[PDB]
Parts: sequence; C-alpha cells; structure tokens
Amino acid sequence: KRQVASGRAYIHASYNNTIVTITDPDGNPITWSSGGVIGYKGSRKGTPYAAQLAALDAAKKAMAYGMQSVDVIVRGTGAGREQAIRALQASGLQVKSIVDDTPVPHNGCRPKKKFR
Amino acid sequence: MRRYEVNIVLNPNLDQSQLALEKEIIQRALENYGARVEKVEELGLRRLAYPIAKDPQGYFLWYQVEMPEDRVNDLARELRIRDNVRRVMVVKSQEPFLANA
Amino acid sequence: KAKVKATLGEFDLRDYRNVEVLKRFLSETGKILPRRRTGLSAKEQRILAKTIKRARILGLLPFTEKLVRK
Amino acid sequence: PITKEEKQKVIQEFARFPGDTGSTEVQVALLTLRINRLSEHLKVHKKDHHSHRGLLMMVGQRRRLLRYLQREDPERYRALIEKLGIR
RNA sequence: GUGGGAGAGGGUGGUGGAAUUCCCGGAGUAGCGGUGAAAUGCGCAGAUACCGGGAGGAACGCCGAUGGCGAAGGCAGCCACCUGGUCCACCCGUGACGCUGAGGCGCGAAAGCGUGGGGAGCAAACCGGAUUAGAUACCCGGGUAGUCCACGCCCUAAACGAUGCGCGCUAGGUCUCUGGGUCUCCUGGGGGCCGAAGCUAACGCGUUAAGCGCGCCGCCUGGGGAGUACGGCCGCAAGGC
Ligand SMILES: [Mg+2]
Ligand SMILES: [Mg+2]
Ligand SMILES: [Mg+2]
Ligand SMILES: [Mg+2]
Ligand SMILES: [Mg+2]
Ligand SMILES: [Mg+2]
Ligand SMILES: [Mg+2]
Ligand SMILES: [Mg+2]
Ligand SMILES: [Mg+2]
Ligand SMILES: [Mg+2]
Ligand SMILES: [Mg+2]
Ligand SMILES: [Mg+2]
Ligand SMILES: [Mg+2]
Ligand SMILES: [Mg+2]
Ligand SMILES: [Mg+2]
Ligand SMILES: [Mg+2]
Ligand SMILES: [Mg+2]
Ligand SMILES: [Mg+2]
Ligand SMILES: [Mg+2]
Ligand SMILES: [Mg+2]
Ligand SMILES: [Mg+2]
Ligand SMILES: [Mg+2]
Ligand SMILES: [Mg+2]
Ligand SMILES: [Mg+2]
Ligand SMILES: [Mg+2]
Ligand SMILES: [Mg+2]
Ligand SMILES: [Mg+2]
Ligand SMILES: [Mg+2]
Ligand SMILES: [Mg+2]
Ligand SMILES: [Mg+2]
Ligand SMILES: [Mg+2]
Ligand SMILES: [Mg+2]
Ligand SMILES: [Mg+2]
Ligand SMILES: [Mg+2]
Ligand SMILES: [Mg+2]
Ligand SMILES: [Mg+2]
Ligand SMILES: [Mg+2]
Ligand SMILES: [Mg+2]
Ligand SMILES: [Mg+2]
Ligand SMILES: [Mg+2]
Ligand SMILES: [Mg+2]
Ligand SMILES: [Mg+2]
Ligand SMILES: [Mg+2]
Ligand SMILES: [Mg+2]
Repeated sequence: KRQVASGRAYIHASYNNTIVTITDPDGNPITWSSGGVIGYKGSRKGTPYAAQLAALDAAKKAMAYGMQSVDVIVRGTGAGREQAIRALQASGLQVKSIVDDTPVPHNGCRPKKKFR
Repeated sequence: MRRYEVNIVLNPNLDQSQLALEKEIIQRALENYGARVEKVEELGLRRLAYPIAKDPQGYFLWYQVEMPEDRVNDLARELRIRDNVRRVMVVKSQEPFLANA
Repeated sequence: KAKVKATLGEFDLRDYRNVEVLKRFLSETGKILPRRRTGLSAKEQRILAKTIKRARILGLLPFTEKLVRK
Repeated sequence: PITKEEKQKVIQEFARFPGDTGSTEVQVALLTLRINRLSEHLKVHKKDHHSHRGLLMMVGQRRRLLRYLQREDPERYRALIEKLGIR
C-alpha cells in the first residue's frame, strides 16, 4: 500500500533466534519476520534454516509494497547470521550493501553472570 | 603565567550579527580572565566526524594565549555558558614532538 | 602489508588538529591501530593514543564506524 | 608550585657564603619551604594520603638535619630555628 | 644545587562518546525471551525487531602490552588546577649528617556498620520456573540489602614473589621500558627469560639470590583440641589484635 521500492533490512541474529525487519530509507519499518513467525517454536528458531525462512518470509512480504533495492544491516553473532544474509541475496531483492552494526559497549554496564 | 591553546567549536548557522557577537563575547571573557593572545587560527566550517548537537558540521576557533594558571577552569566555565558555544577544550601548550624525522 | 610510519612524512605526533594525517592511524572502524600496524615506538604510540583521543572530542576523528563487509 | 625564582630567593638568604647550595641551613630552609607548601595543600585535600607520605618523609629528613646541627654547633641551630620559627 | 626526563602515583573540579534501562513520539504485527530440552516471565492496554527526541546512573572499547606508576592496599576516557615519588647528566655545595627499628602514629582490596543522599546494570537473602530419587544447588525468569557518592567507623585476606629492610661482593647471553652518550653499540635505572660459580631435600634460585658476608627488626619449635576458653585492649555492631 506504500510503494517504497528501496530501503533497509536489519538482521538481528542472536543464539536463540534470528529475526529480520525491513524498513523504508528513513528507517521506519515495513514488514518483518522471525524464527517464531514461521512455524518454529523452541530452540529451532535460532537455526540457520529458521534464519533462512525468516529472511525470505519478510523478503516476500516486502515485494507486496514493491521493494526491489535493499540495504542490509546486521546486528549480533548468531547461528544463521550469515545464512539469513545468503538467503536475502537470493530473495530476488537486489542487495545494495552489507554493514555490520553490532553494538559493543566501551565497557559500561555490568553483564549478567552468564556473560561473566 | 603558563601558555595554553584554546579550542572553541560553535554552531555553524550564524549570520554575521551573531558571529561577531559570539566572538567579541569570547574576547570579553578572555579580557576579564587575563589572557594575552599570542596568535589565532580561524579554520571555520569543518566536516565533523560525528553529529554534534544534531549538526553535521562545526565552526572551529583556536587561540594561543598566556594567562595565570589559577583562573583557567573558571575561563572554561565562562565560555560554555553560551548556547552557541558547543565545545571548549583548553590544552596546555607543548613542544611539537616530531616522529619519522 | 605496509606500515603507517613507513609511508608518511615528518609530522607532529602531538598535533590533535591535523586530521588528514591522524585518519591514517584509524582502521575501517574508528579503532586505533596496534603498533604492529603503525610501526611506531613504545613512546610514540602512547603519545598518539592521547592525541587521537583529543581529536575525537573536538569531533575531528570518529569514535567508532560501521564495517561495510561480511 | 615552587618556581626557581622563589628557590634562589631562599638559597641566597640562607647560604653561609656566596655559592653555597648545600649547607645544612640551606637544606633545612629548602625542606621547610616545601613543608609549608604541602601542609597548606593538606589543609584542604585531607583525603590525599599519598602526598601525605611525602610529607612524613620530609619532616623526617628535616628533623634529621636539625638533630645533626644540634650536635656539632648549637649556636647556628638556634639562629636557624629562631629564623624559621620551629620547635 | 643546577639542568633535563618518563608514568593508569594521589586529591579536586569540569567534561566526551559507545552501551544497558526507563519515558515521549513515529512506524509496524504475533510473538519475544530463554534452555540440553523446557517452563515461570513478558506481549492486543500492541512487546520483541527499526528510526528519532529525552532522562538517569554506572563503567571507560580500541590504544593495551609478557608495558608503566606506587611503600603496600592499589591506580585505565579526556581536560585543567593542587600535589607526592623517582630516574639521568654536570662533579658545583654540606662533610658520616648513616642502616635497621621493640613502641607510637598514619595508610590499609572486598565485604560489613552508622547518618544522609543516590539507584541504570548487576545481584547475597528471598519469590518463582526447571532439573532431580530429593535440589535447601549449579541452569532459567524476577528481585532487597549492597555495589556508586559524602562524612564517620571497621583493620581482616591466597594483604603472594606464600621470599622483611639496607649495603658490599660473585661469568655471561637475550628480550624490554626509560634516561644519557663519542648512537654496529657503550653506559645508567626498572621490568622479563636462559644460564657461570655456588646454594637447595628436591622442584628450583642464580648481579631483581634462594649465592658469599655484615647490621638490625619480626617470627618458628609435632598434629588434633584451637586462632577455641579466660583475662585484657579496641569496636555502635559483626568482630579484630
Ligand atoms: Mg530460541
Ligand atoms: Mg550480549
Ligand atoms: Mg564478550
Ligand atoms: Mg563470547
Ligand atoms: Mg569476564
Ligand atoms: Mg553550551
Ligand atoms: Mg622534574
Ligand atoms: Mg594520575
Ligand atoms: Mg513506543
Ligand atoms: Mg500472559
Ligand atoms: Mg531515574
Ligand atoms: Mg586489554
Ligand atoms: Mg614498580
Ligand atoms: Mg596484586
Ligand atoms: Mg612531577
Ligand atoms: Mg666536590
Ligand atoms: Mg671542604
Ligand atoms: Mg611499626
Ligand atoms: Mg579498610
Ligand atoms: Mg568496601
Ligand atoms: Mg552504607
Ligand atoms: Mg538480573
Ligand atoms: Mg538470578
Ligand atoms: Mg540424581
Ligand atoms: Mg608455610
Ligand atoms: Mg601472611
Ligand atoms: Mg638482564
Ligand atoms: Mg639514544
Ligand atoms: Mg637490568
Ligand atoms: Mg652447577
Ligand atoms: Mg632461573
Ligand atoms: Mg657488580
Ligand atoms: Mg643481595
Ligand atoms: Mg604469632
Ligand atoms: Mg588432621
Ligand atoms: Mg600439641
Ligand atoms: Mg580429621
Ligand atoms: Mg590450628
Ligand atoms: Mg579469626
Ligand atoms: Mg588466662
Ligand atoms: Mg575476649
Ligand atoms: Mg564495649
Ligand atoms: Mg554472625
Ligand atoms: Mg572472623
């Protein structure tokens, strides 16, 4: 209903899930998918397959609003962080660029014992 | 008296009425704190490395002065008062350490 | 690879204001390069660290950048 | 701090003769000037315990030179003390 | 003394960006989260993911090191003021003024205590979910004291180099920080590694001694009872010597 046809794709990849958002050039989102959006429920969502199908689910949802050009942004290390990218390139969406923007603190906040 | 270097970055949207006022304000503040000015370098519009005050550029000033040391931090306090003044960084002058000489 | 001090001129290591030359010591991200990549001495790198941090606060050198790859 | 302008003013005031930089009186003068610099710095900054250690070392060395002057020539000791207002 | 030098040494004020959390707005559906699997938890009052604006607190990525500084505890963004220690060159001055050090006094991580602040993240106790034969636990979701600041207490430690301090002497080689020099190198002052002589029960130490000597302090004399009992001093208490 928008006809954006150019914009950004954010891959949020953790060890428990891989989830993909697609926005317009200004950053405001359009559609999105994830490991849970497709049928997967538990630990399966943080798999490269779920990463693939999630990237492709949002990539077809963006075809509705007419997306062709896509700028990829990646945050987090995760299984299928790369597999969601590789899926995104073959989605028909012409991938403009790929950037890794994973936030790293300058040692500011005390992590949970899990990360200690 | 020791010798310092004053760095002042202000908002790069001023017309002349405000640019003169802002700098003749920096003169007035220096006078009251006893800063003899040895030399000045006015660079002006420079592309900043990151957004400062939502503005992608900044107007650059540099002064080399000699003043009493006890008064320096109250001079920093007096320059950052101005809304248009964004960065005040005052460094004690050092010898130009060369490398690959 | 080549080292930074090797392909350069005679410069002021203490000048926080010269961006054209200080940009040559940053990586693709804003990170300050190790001595193995700058070819500097123990005393020089310590001084460079401080001068780059000075330039970062004046908005001349970046704190961190975005890597365009992967 | 203590500039060499003020240093020389003291060394010339307490020298036993022109050119003397190391007399006991001159050392005890120069230590005492640093003592009074530090104890006024320590009236404020009470929580600075590392500078306080430097002071305990100066008093030890200042009282070690005075304990020496007392033994050899007790006159120059009083004329030094009465001139520095100590003890 | 003079003239130079390096440094997260200390105290005070100021300040910068990254990240977490919360609030506001924009946009946007059906889950997010989390684990070995999970569940409690959160989500249609619209979360997670994304863009922007704001508040607040704590810690400083890269530089960063086998590195530097300090007597030890310990010290890491940047700027300025106050300030301590230390090292080198000159061979200038005093003329044994030295060393150690029972007492005394000062310092003393973390935790804990008092009064008043502060409170983002983390997190004893605790509230739950799991696992389990049981779970008073590791794993998961929550969360108070506290961690942070001011002032005053507490005085412990694997407070470690398990090696008290100062000085003289006794092959070198090699890496390194930092001075000076006639700058393949020489010469100081630190920090590492091999190793002469020698010591050691052995492992190992070896110009940074655990070697050869001297001065002075501390301390030891089988394990359990026991750092307990009593007494004393100290502490608001926990408790300490
Ligand atoms: Mg999962
Ligand atoms: Mg993380
Ligand atoms: Mg990590
Ligand atoms: Mg990791
Ligand atoms: Mg860790
Ligand atoms: Mg301002
Ligand atoms: Mg000096
Ligand atoms: Mg410091
Ligand atoms: Mg909202
Ligand atoms: Mg519910
Ligand atoms: Mg708040
Ligand atoms: Mg490191
Ligand atoms: Mg040391
Ligand atoms: Mg230690
Ligand atoms: Mg100094
Ligand atoms: Mg002589
Ligand atoms: Mg003589
Ligand atoms: Mg004692
Ligand atoms: Mg303590
Ligand atoms: Mg504590
Ligand atoms: Mg308290
Ligand atoms: Mg928590
Ligand atoms: Mg917990
Ligand atoms: Mg069992
Ligand atoms: Mg033993
Ligand atoms: Mg012991
Ligand atoms: Mg050696
Ligand atoms: Mg040299
Ligand atoms: Mg050595
Ligand atoms: Mg042998
Ligand atoms: Mg050895
Ligand atoms: Mg020798
Ligand atoms: Mg020895
Ligand atoms: Mg005993
Ligand atoms: Mg037994
Ligand atoms: Mg017995
Ligand atoms: Mg037994
Ligand atoms: Mg026992
Ligand atoms: Mg006990
Ligand atoms: Mg008894
Ligand atoms: Mg008792
Ligand atoms: Mg009592
Ligand atoms: Mg108890
Ligand atoms: Mg106890």
